Order: sequence, then structure tokens, then C-alpha cells
Amino acid sequence: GDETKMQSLVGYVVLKDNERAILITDTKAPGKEDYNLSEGQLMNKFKNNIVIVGLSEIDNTDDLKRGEKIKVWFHTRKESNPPSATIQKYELL
Repeated sequence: GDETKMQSLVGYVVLKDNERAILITDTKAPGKEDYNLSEGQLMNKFKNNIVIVGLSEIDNTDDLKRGEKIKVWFHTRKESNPPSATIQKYELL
């Protein structure tokens, strides 16, 4: 038997509300003006480079802010486009 292996991914926080955050996962960090785009516009510009992270399981997300680069941990991705996952932990990079 071995320890529970969790998945992880890195991305930049572009939108954050009390229930979820939208992360961009392109190599380069989003440009300053990408932070005035709507969710619909982000979906178009960063197609296949977006992840939605559900924050219901995190005790406090006050420090999870737009512009932060983070690593998130989760068990599995939901069957969605963009992919989405309920995260168990995050780390500010």
C-alpha cells in the first residue's frame, strides 16, 4: 500500500469569487489587460489553456487573488471543457 497520490497543476488566477477561481495555464503570465476581459472573452482567448478550480473545500481563500501564480492539488478533473476540479490545497508561487 502507498500514500494517496494527488494531481497538481500550475496557473495564474485571472478571476476569483467565493466559489471558484479561473486559472490561465499558458507558459507566459497573462498580460495586464487580460485582467479586464470578461469570462467569455477569456474562454475565447485562452481556449484549452483554462482551468476552473472549485474552492468549496478550502477553509480560507482571502490570499487567492487575481494575478497570483499558484499550484493547486486535486484528485481528479471533471468531464468539462474547460476542465474543472475541486481543489484540496493551493500554494502561492
